[PDB]
Amino acid sequence: TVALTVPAAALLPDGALGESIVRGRRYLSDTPAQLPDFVGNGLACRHCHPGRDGEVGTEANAAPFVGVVGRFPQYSARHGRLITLEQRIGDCFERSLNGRALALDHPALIDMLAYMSWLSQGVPVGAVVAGHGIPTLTLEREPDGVHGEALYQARCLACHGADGSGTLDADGRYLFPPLWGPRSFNTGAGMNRQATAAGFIKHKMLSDEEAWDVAGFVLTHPRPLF
Ligand code: HEC
Ligand code: HEC
Repeated sequence: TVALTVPAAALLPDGALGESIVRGRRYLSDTPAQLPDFVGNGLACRHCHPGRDGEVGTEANAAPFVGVVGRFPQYSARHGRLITLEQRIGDCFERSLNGRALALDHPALIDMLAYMSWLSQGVPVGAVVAGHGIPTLTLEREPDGVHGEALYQARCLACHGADGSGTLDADGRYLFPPLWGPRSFNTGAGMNRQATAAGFIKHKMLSDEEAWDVAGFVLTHPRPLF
């Protein structure tokens, strides 16, 4: 692999590319408000692809975008063929954001691509960045939703709510995003898979057993059908 580094915002170029990158950051950070026609729930991309210092997609094991551009096109089993990064983004609009894919030449999509390309600056095409994706966590027993409920009350509820509906900020963006219900990701999202949710929770915060069980509890709840 190659190491994950984040480029310096102060070194963004003047001109069309720089402006595009800045818009791309905003689309990824503030998606429901910036792209209402395409977002069907309360989630922004940053809610599963966090970053520090206002950036999005810069954290190891939380599916960083650093280095993503050089890994596409790639095979997708759901499509049964190679897909582009633009298509992958559309899939997450449809699934994680319970919405509608942007046209493949939509200016907002291109800005998001520009931003991801900026994050990927210096990464060799084809190279894998350390910390890419969300590593799965799989245990050799069923997740215990009863244990998970107790864990949720003790470790998660204060932020994500008794009803999993999250906490809004003063500007109507989710400070703490919804984990289930009509404003959360739909059943088509990767986060709806036990081992992915467990892995995400494990790394973004728990023991392996606790992460496994609390993920199980979270995933017992209704959410929109894809
Ligand atoms: C107790 C173990 C839990 C569980 C099961 C989850 N969380 Fe959180 N969470 C918080 C914030 C600000 C985010 C957005 C991403 C970030 O900036 O770090 C999240 C994100 C999640 C997700 C993915 C998004 C979604 O809506 O599904 C999941 C599955 C998730 N969390 C589960 C904030 C908090 C907290 C405030 C300090 C606490 C405590 C937790 N989360 C605890 C948990
Ligand atoms: C949680 C419900 C998510 C939201 C909201 C978004 N994404 Fe996502 N994304 C998520 C997971 C669990 C994964 C799989 C990680 C892995 O192990 O590969 C992804 C993956 C992507 C990718 C591919 C990353 C890679 O191949 O390394 C891209 C390009 C991506 N996601 C983009 C993206 C955008 C633009 C979003 C807002 C529209 C978005 N995602 C929201 C979980 C979630």
